[PDB]
Amino acid sequence: NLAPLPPHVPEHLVFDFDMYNPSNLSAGVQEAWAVLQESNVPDLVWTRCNGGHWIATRGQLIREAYEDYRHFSSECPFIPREAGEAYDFIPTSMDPPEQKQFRALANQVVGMPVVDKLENRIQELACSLIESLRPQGQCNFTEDYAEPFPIRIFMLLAGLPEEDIPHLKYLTDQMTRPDGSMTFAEAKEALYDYLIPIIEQRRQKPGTDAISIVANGQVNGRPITSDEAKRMCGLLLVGGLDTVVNFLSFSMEFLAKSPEHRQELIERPERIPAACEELLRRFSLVADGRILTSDYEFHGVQLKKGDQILLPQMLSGLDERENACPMHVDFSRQKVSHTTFGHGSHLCLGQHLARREIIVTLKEWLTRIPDFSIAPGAQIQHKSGIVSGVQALPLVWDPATTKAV
Ligand code: HEM
Ligand SMILES: CC1(C)[C@@H]2CC[C@@]1(C)C(=O)C2
Repeated sequence: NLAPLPPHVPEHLVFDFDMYNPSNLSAGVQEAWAVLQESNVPDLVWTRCNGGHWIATRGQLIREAYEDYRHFSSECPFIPREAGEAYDFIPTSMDPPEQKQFRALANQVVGMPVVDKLENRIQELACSLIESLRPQGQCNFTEDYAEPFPIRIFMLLAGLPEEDIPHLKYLTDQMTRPDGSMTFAEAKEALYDYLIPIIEQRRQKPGTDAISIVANGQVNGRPITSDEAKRMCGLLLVGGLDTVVNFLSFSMEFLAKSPEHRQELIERPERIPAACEELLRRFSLVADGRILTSDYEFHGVQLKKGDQILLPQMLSGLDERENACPMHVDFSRQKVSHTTFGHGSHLCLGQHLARREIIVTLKEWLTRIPDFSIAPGAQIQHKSGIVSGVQALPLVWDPATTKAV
C-alpha cells in the first residue's frame, strides 16, 4: 500500500521502505534497515509506505535534524501521522523551552541518584533470576529473563502491582510494534484508563513511588495538573516496559553465537563498560521522528510544512562514515559513535538506569553461565517498529558447565 507521491517530491528521491515490515528482516532487523545506507540510496529519501514520509539515512543528517527543533518539531513524533497526532506524552511531544521544565521533573524519578539507590535491588533480582534458571539447562530468554528483569524493577520503582504486567505490556507493544489488533489512539486510551485512577489516589495519599512523585511535582513554579502527570507517567510506562527488554535479547542472541566475545568479557572484566557501549551501537533499536514546522530546504531537498521525517536513531552508529566496519562487533573500538539514546534536547533520561541493567546482566550471567548457545533448529525472528525486538530466544546449555555463585 503506497500513498500517491506528493507534488514536491522528486521521483529519483523515492525509496519505498516500510519501517514496520522491512524487506531483509530475515537477515536481522539492523541489517534490514542498513539497506538504506547502500551506495544506490540518497542521503535523504521519501517512502510511499505508511502514508508517505521522508527518511534521513546518514548520521550527520540525523544529528542535525535532532538539534534543530525550530524546523523539526517533536509535536508529531510517530509515523503514521494518525499515531503521531494521537501522541501526547510529556516531555517527548514538546519542544524547548517548554520541554525543559517537565524534563527536570522526569529526571527526578529516573535520573542517576535513583539508579544509585536501586543498585542493590537490580543486582539482587538479576542474580536471583539467573540462579533459578542455571540448573535447567534451557530457557526462552525473552520471557524468562529479558522481560521480567527490567519490568519488575520498573514496577518496583513505580509502585505498581506485578499482576498488571501482562495487560500493560500488551498495550505498550501495540504502540511501538503495531499488531493491527488496535489503533494507537485506542492503545493510548486504555493505558490512560489504567493510570487515571492511580494518579488520583497518589495525589491524595502520596507515597515515595515515581508516580506519587510525578503526580505531586511542581512545574514552572506551579503544581502539575492531573492531565500533565498522566501524560508523563504514560511515557515512563512505555520506556520502562519496552526498551531495555528488547535490547537485552539482541545482545544475548549475539553473545550466544560468539564464544570469543563471551570469553573476552570473562577474562577481561574491565572491558564490560566498553563492550556495553559497542553493543548499544551495533544493536541500536529505536526509530522515531519529527514534523516540519514550515517549508525548509534541507541539504538541497525541499521539505514542506507538515511533512513528517523519520530520523532513525538506530542508523547513526551503523553509518560507515561514522564507524568503520559497522556490522562488525569490536569491543576495543577506539571510538564508539552512536545516537542510540537519542540526540538533542530529548536525550534519553533513563539511559543511566538502562546501562546499569545491561552491565549487571552481562556480568552476572557470564559469571554463572559462561557457555550457552541458541537451541538447535530454532529460528530467531526480529520485529521492526518504533522500537525493534526479538520474538523469542530459545537458549540451551550444559548445567555441568555452570557455576553456582
Ligand atoms: C536501552 C533502552 C533505551 C533506549 C535505546 C532509549 C532510547 C530513547 C530515545 C532514542 C529517546 C529520544 C526520543 C526522541 O528524541 O524522540 C528517549 C527518550 C526518553 N527515554 Fe529512553 N531509552 C531507553 C530506555 C529508557 C528507560 C528505561 C526509561 C525509563 C522509563 C526511558 C525514559 C526516557 C524518557 C523520560 C525520555 C524522554 C526525554 C525527553 O523527551 O526529554 N528510556 N529514549
Ligand atoms: C522512542 C521511545 C523509545 C522514547 C521512550 C519510549 C519511546 C517509545 C517514546 O515514545 C519516546
